[PDB]
Amino acid sequence: ADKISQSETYRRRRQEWEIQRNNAEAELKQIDAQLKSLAVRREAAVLQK
Amino acid sequence: VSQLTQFGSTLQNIIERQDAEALNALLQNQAAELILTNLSIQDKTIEEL
Repeated sequence: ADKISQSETYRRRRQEWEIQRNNAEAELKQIDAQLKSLAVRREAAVLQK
Repeated sequence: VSQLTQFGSTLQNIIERQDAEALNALLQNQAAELILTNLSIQDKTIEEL
């Protein structure tokens, strides 16, 4: 029973690393769009000049 | 001579008037040209949103 419970622990841990990896990937993905918006905002500031 | 002085007063009034009206037309062509950049800026604000 302790071998089985150790195995289930390692499996639950790996699923929690999917929750973390997906969270990091989503944050990475939203930063790129933030840069796209800022690239526009800068084009509008050059145009104000 | 008094008739000549009367032509001189009419002439001064004409000179002042025509020069001021050429300035009035200059300010209109100048604001007509200034508006286009504002249109471009507003359009890029939409893309920012």
